[PDB]
Amino acid sequence: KLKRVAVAQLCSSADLTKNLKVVKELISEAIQKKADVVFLPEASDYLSQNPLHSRYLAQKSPKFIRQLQSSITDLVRDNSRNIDVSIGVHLPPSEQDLLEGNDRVRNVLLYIDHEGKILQEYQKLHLFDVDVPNGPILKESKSVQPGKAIPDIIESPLGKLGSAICYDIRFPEFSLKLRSMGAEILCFPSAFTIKTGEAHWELLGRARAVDTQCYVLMPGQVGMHDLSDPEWEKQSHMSALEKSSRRESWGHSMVIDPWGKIIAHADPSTVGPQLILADLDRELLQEIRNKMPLWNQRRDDLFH
Amino acid sequence: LKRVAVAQLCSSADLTKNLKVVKELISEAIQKKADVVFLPEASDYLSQNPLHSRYLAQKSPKFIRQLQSSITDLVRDNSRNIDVSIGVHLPPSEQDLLEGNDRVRNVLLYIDHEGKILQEYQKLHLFDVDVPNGPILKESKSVQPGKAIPDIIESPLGKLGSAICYDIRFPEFSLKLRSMGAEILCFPSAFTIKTGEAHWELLGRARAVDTQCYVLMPGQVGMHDLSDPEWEKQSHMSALEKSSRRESWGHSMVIDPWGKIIAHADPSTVGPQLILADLDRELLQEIRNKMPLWNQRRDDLFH
Ligand SMILES: C[As](C)(=O)[O-]
Ligand SMILES: C[As](C)(=O)[O-]
Ligand SMILES: C[As](C)(=O)[O-]
Ligand SMILES: C[As](C)(=O)[O-]
Repeated sequence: KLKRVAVAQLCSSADLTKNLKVVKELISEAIQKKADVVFLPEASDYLSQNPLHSRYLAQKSPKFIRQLQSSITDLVRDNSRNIDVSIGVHLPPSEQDLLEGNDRVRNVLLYIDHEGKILQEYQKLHLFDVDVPNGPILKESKSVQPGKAIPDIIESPLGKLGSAICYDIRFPEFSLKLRSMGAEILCFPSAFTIKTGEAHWELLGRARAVDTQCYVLMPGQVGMHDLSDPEWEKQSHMSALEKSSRRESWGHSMVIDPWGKIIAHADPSTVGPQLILADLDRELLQEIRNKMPLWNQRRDDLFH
Repeated sequence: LKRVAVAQLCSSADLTKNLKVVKELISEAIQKKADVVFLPEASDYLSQNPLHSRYLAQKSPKFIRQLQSSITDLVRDNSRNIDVSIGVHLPPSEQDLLEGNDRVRNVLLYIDHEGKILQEYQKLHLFDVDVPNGPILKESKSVQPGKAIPDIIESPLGKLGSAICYDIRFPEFSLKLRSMGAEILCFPSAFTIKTGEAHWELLGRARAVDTQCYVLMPGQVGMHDLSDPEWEKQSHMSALEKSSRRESWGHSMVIDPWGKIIAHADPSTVGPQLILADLDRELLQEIRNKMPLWNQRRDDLFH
């Protein structure tokens, strides 16, 4: 009656090859621990130094993904056991995007099944354009093009999955829509800031969980990112002065039940890659919804 | 800076005794130089059952009229203005009865320093819930749901959006109030212990962070005695059918637009208390400027 989920925490560099190794190891560990699906953070392929760097690295992501698809099938074959993978990546703009003068990268959550088949590419809807309190001005929209579609509910081994990315968590109407469409589980793969993480990360996960009566999965980037890329730095004629980076992610990856209880949480004693596991209870989810029938009580006559 | 008072109390079924407590809290709020005081849901009474509620609701109009007079009296005596936000009940109207709607109204009144009712908000989302490890409650057995989104009130503290208790759980409502211009939201409540321990703080902070508004949370607290000998005699009730015990969560608080609890009820004081907060419009504006959520919504897809 229980379904096992794995949630991964990691620290993306600008080196896709090294990031892939980490990703493959975590998927391998997830199959070992008999997780039905493994969830990895936003930007698990790479993080970049600036908007031009991002577009450069996005050109390498199709290869990363093809290699990942192969790694999944290899791992499924060798372990005699299925697993599905949800993972944040970037993708280059399409020909039509370019025709329309849009050369920004797509911030994409991939769902890949045990056969290495891509079932969904969810393009991030709400982009992180924020002045961080006691921190930098961040404008995701300079590097990333916003999505134009609400992601379909995924029939995963765990149950009905609603997909979202990072900043998406802050717009409750999105999570409300996902539940309305039939979601039982929401995910928010993220590269979340320290300053906003300390304040809101746990609050937002728990809020979305209780709002929607869904399990909430929170795969987060952690630690100080090594964004070094000597070959690109050479190509773009960058001075050592412009080379430096101190980008840092909140981590605190967790799983939350439909009542807002944290049932799994990352170990704070490491800033390296780690996996957390949780057993999801459909009976508990159904009980909670029965006892407090929020979706039978909404005022559609006034809102929406 | 503008000063708000948030009241925590414990309603009995005695409207006369409840009114005395309400008047004392409003008086105390004026002494402390609060410009508006916010009192919980059901500050006029709490009832044993649907039939008791209908009986007590008939007494509510007198309670409200006496409160209106009491507000102008306190303001005059103290030589200082205050506005009052307070949860009460109203009996069904003549038209309600003719239309077969014999249910009481759960209403949040906004009463200004002149004792004028500026708004009568009727609760939109009614508490029909099987409480985990608690009782099975069905508010809609005695209460009729509201028909309107309440207008933003230009209060002395700023733009106020109003809501009642369970309303807090439906984020679209708070989102709409912010879209209408809210700077401050209130959720006067009689909140259960089991859901309170779980969600009270979480939901308040969430709505504040969701909307970049100050959030005010006036709550009922402690064990209620809803005994009413006069009613119990009139309805010829046996002692075995009596349901006079209720418990409320309390933990009344004020929350800033960043989710920080800036005022909170003292857990050591039993019974009626008041918490004060100085609200900062510039902090609110700064938060909204730095994270421009309302310039970033996807109405093309969700609205
Ligand atoms: C990840 As692809 C290049 O098959 O859209
Ligand atoms: C917009 As990003 C997750 O590549 O910093
Ligand atoms: C239990 As009631 C309708 O007085 O809040
Ligand atoms: C049963 As009742 C809504 O009068 O507390």
